[PDB]
This record gives sequence, structure tokens and C-alpha cells, in this order.
Amino acid sequence: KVFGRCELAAAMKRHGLDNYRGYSLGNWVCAAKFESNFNTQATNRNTDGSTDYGILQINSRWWCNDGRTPGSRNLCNIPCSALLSSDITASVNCAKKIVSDGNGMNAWVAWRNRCKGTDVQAWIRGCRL
Ligand code: NA
Repeated sequence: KVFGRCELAAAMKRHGLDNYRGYSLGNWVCAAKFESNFNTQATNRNTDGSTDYGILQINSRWWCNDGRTPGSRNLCNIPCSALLSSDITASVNCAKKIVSDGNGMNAWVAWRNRCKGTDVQAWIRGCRL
């Protein structure tokens, strides 16, 4: 599924990401834009041979199992494939654990490089939430 901006904002809010660990909704929508372009089916191979999955590009090195990332953990206890669903529940539940890990949203290098410190409220402009 390719989400609309406001469509994704609404889904993340419903799932309690708005101001989760103090990150306003625009931060999450901004991260998803630059990680996935709002595409649940996005996959990207990392240099270390781990893979990033879904709207928030969650890494197989720590968070999900893909059966092909030697020495990896599955701290969200999910197949990485669950992170590609049109239903963002698994991505969101896993993202709550990641952002709670101690480095907050810096875990998402694209958030740190492209969203951090910017006018992230612009990402929810116009949305009926
Ligand atoms: Na893994």
C-alpha cells in the first residue's frame, strides 16, 4: 500500500504514535516519507547485509526475523514480512520499541538527517485529525 500523507498521519495517530516518547505526529510522518515514501512494501538492503522493511524501514539486524541476517536479533518478535502489510499495526508496535531504545528517533538515520529540527508540523498541514 502507498499511503497518502494525511491517510498515514491518521493511521499513526489512531495507533498512538502522536507524541509517543515526546515525538509529535509530524516527526513520524516525516520519517516515513524519507524512509519509504509512504510505501508499506519498501525493502532496502544495508551494507552489513541486514534489510530494512516497510513504512519505517525497520532493520532485520535487531528488530524482525528475515532468516538471512546472520547474528541478528528479532526484538519485535515478528517476521520482517509482517512489516510490509497494508495494516501498519506491526510497524507501529515495533517502532514504539525502537524509539524507546535510548537514542529516540536518531535510530532512523533519515529522520536525524532530514526531519530533526525542521518544521515537521508541515507534514500534518491540512489533515483532518
Ligand atoms: Na533478525
